Amino acid sequence: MELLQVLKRGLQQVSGHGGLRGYLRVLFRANDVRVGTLVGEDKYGNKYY
Amino acid sequence: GVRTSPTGEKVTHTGQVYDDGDYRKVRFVGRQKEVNENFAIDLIAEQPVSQVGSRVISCDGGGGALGHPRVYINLDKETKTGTCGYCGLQFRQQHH
Amino acid sequence: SKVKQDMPPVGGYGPIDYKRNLPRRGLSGYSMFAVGIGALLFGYW
Amino acid sequence: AGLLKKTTGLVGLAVCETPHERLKILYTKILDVLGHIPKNAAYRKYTEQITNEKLSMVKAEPDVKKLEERLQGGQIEEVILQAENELSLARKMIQWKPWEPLVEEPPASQWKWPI
Amino acid sequence: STSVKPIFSRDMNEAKRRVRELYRAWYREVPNTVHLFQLDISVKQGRDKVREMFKKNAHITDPRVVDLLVIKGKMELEETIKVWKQRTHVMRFFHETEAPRPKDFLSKFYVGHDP
Amino acid sequence: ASATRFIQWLRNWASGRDLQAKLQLRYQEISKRTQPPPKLPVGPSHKLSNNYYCTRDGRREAMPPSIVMSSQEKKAVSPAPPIKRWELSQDEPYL
Amino acid sequence: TYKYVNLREPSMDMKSVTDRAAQTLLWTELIRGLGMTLSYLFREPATINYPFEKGPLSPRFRGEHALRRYPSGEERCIACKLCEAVCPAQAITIEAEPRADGSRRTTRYDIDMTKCIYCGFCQEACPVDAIVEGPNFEFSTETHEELLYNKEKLLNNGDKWEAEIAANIQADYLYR
Amino acid sequence: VYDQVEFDVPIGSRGDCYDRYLCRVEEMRQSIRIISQCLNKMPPGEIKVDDA
Amino acid sequence: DTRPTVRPRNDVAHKQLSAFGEYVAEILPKYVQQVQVSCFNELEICIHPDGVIPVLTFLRDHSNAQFKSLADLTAVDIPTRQNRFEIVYNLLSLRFNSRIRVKTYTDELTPIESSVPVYKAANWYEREIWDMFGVFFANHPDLRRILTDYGFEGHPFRKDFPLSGYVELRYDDEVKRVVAEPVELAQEFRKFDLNSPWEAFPAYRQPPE
Amino acid sequence: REKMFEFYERVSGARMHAAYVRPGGVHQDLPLGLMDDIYEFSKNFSLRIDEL
Ligand SMILES: CCCCCCCCCCCCCCCCCC(=O)OC[C@H](COP(=O)([O-])OCC[N+](C)(C)C)OC(=O)CCCCCCCCCCCCCCCCC
Ligand code: SF4
Ligand code: SF4
Ligand SMILES: [Zn+2]
Repeated sequence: MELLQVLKRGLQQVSGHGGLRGYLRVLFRANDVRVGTLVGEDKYGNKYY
Repeated sequence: GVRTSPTGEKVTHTGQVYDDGDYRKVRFVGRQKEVNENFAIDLIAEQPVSQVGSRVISCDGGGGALGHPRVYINLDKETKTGTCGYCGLQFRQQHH
Repeated sequence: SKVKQDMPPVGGYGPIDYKRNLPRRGLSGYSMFAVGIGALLFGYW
Repeated sequence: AGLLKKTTGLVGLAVCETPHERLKILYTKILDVLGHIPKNAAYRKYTEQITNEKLSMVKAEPDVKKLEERLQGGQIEEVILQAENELSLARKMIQWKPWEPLVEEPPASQWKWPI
Repeated sequence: STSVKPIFSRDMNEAKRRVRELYRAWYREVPNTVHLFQLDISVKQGRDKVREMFKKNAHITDPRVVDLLVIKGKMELEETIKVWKQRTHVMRFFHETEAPRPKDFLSKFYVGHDP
Repeated sequence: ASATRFIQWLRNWASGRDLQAKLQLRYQEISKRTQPPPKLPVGPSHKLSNNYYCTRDGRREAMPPSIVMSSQEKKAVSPAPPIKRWELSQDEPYL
Repeated sequence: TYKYVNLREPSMDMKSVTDRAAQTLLWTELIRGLGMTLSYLFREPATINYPFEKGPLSPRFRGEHALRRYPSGEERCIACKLCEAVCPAQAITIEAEPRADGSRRTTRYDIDMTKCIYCGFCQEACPVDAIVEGPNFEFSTETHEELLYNKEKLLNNGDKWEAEIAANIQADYLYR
Repeated sequence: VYDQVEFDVPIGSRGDCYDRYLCRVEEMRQSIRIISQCLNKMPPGEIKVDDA
Repeated sequence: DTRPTVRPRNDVAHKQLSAFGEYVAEILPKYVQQVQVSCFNELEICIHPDGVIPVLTFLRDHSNAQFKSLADLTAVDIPTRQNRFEIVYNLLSLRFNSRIRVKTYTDELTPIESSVPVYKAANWYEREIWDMFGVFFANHPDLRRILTDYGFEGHPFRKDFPLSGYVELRYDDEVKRVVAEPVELAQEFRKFDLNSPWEAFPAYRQPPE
Repeated sequence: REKMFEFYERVSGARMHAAYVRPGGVHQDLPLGLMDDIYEFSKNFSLRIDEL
């Protein structure tokens, strides 16, 4: 039962990054696929979570 | 402000520039001479003179302990404006 | 205003453990040997 | 005495089965060596004074653990080793002869500080 | 006042014995040093350099100073023989990189202010 | 903290200790990184009276070394009283 | 007080002797160590995803040097040369002359960052909060010459990092 | 203020690398013991001698 | 001892250490030249350099001393003195929880007797003194440089040795090895004159000449 | 060890060479909240030793 919840959290990450294309972008650019709250954005384009 | 020499090199706020025949300007070939564009001599002059009603005024530079050591400036000469030796701010005594 | 300094909580911090704690574990020596002897006999059979 | 110690606690130091006898032998040896030293020498007058103190305590107290407390030299094996060291020092003093006057006074400002 | 503790030699004749003995050891050791360190100099060049170092100090007449120079030499022998040194250390005696420095008044005058 | 209940049991059983009580990764129990401004105390010499420096000048109370002897029936003595034997700890004498 | 770290004698009853024999033959204690490494395998790693995640720092952090300004834009430095005198590494070089307006200001302010030990003595000594060790630690260079800082470099760093520098001072100036 | 904190000194018996390992590891435990006391008995006041 | 900022005084130690100094001087008149105890309670014995082994052995082995540990052995260069080198022995007595400093002197050419027979710790300390100051310890097991580079000529810790030395190293591609050359510094070390012209400590005022 | 460098860095601004202890005391007072974090480190350190 716990395993099923864990797997849902692993798919919600894919949707939380905008889909597979967004999920893969961060995976290869950042090597991490966590989803976090957006604290803000700066004038150069960097996003802070 | 940054003024450029006949060679094209930027002059610093200390008046430093390499004359035409100096070999040391080769270090800037393919790179840059870093010069701060904010000349402190020009920016302090922009600050308005403060009109005060006493022969003596104190200056700490602002911020209290985040400024400079507190000094007292005499304003009894009317041919000049009292200036701080630390922050460069000017003061004048307002005719009573 | 009053002095504010990094100081201990009024009641003091909770107890802090420092002694060794290697918990005792496992089965008796007799029991471990018997199981091994038992597995052999079943396998031999 | 009592039950023999299993260990002194110090590595390289062995328990002595006959502590009182060994101490009496060594302290008496020291006094014999001190006899050859000139009488007025302060090494003789001081070394005799402390050694004869220690010798008296051994003879007075049979128990080892009580003797250790009174001698204030640690374990009895630590005390015995110290006796051997004093005996070795005594024999060396006879050749050095440090009771003789100063060989040479230092230069004028050798020990002046600040310069 | 002039009475001073010696180091080893009590007179220059006894000291000059140690200088010669030291030269013997160095002279035997250059052939092995060139072979072991794989230097690109000749044995004659190394033996010439040993002679030069021994010649530099050819003016001293104090037995104690000569003893110290012999002591320092013998230390350098233990280093070189035991290969504590390296090729860079052995070749520092020859000052290969240092371009020749002028040693006449006019040449010194043209280059700088030094005497 | 994010470990599933099964994994907590597995690593607790293998180690043998309740690892979730004393985790080695800091979470929310740390202090805030922005703290209220301090107001620090002042020293004993922040006084407006009876505070002359000549009465609290340690450097000037230092004296040159005493010269016990110079070339220029007593009882024997020791550099200090013989040291006291240590006592075994009563918290845990033997490890 | 003292305690003995290894002065315990074993029990010679058969149950104890047998238990030790099992430990010797069945490698119980060695198996125990394998469990700890197994427990760590199922723990969350302590690694951070640098450069996307950074290690925590404090306002007191001593990093890249900067020269500051008053709010007017005037340089705080008055060429007192206290930083030059206290620098344990002799990393600071200063030359001063009267400015065209009569102010005591520097013509040279050079810090050799390959001589600096990043001790912060020069920001303690400064009476006007002009020279500061800033927050930055990511200024590695491809050449040595790029680490010999002059006045213009240090002023640009101040104008570059002023917003962070001022806020950190606001946090720690009451401890200083 | 090491005379106002209580701690035990580990002592070896065999003089070997194993005993020295045990002394150092036990010294770590005693330091935690000292740290607990320093945390709770930290006094208020100034931090550098008030002699400028 | 209610002055917050002033170091407390311990007279019990001063009386104890002073008496022990009289004890040593009485027992070893042949070598002891001076005994002094400081304001912060440390005893110093100053001896002729020919009593190093006798004095150290007595302190190590005497039952009213037992200074079994040689904490440190070092030297100090004082050029103005005709015997410029001051050899200092610092000893620890675990039995009596006490420390004593023993001082002697030598010059560039006069050897001191090695203390290795008394303390085996002195082997390396004496090597360091030779390497750094150039003092020769006679009858040493192996006296050789310990801290300086192989072939280094000079004794760096003498007050007359320049701080940056006389030679510096670099790698030369022509000879494909590290070479030594005379030292040239891009930035010369800046000598700051910090001493104040006004006396600070009257109690140490030296008598006028 | 990394967490203990954070205690050096918070008092002095350097993870290793703090230059914090100076003749007469220390350079700066403990920042507020430091001792609470030292207690947390100490509370969970004995376990790390046991694992060792
Ligand atoms: C029942 C009918 C009759 C038949 C009876 C048959 C006999 C049955 C009883 C025999 C008992 C035999 C016990 C096993 C063998 C003992 C080995 C031994 O000698 O140990 C002593 C040795 C020595 O221990 P020691 O510390 O005592 O060494 C000193 C020895 N003295 C004191 C005696 C001088 O122990 C070791 O072997 C240590 C090995 C270190 C490497 C371990 C690596 C980790 C391995 C962990 C995983 C192990 C599981 C692997 C499983 C593989 C699966 C495919
Ligand atoms: S941080 Fe220290 S070493 Fe670096 S420039 Fe400032 S005073 Fe000098
Ligand atoms: S201490 Fe401050 S004001 Fe003085 S010279 Fe240095 S940077 Fe300028
Ligand atoms: Zn001002």
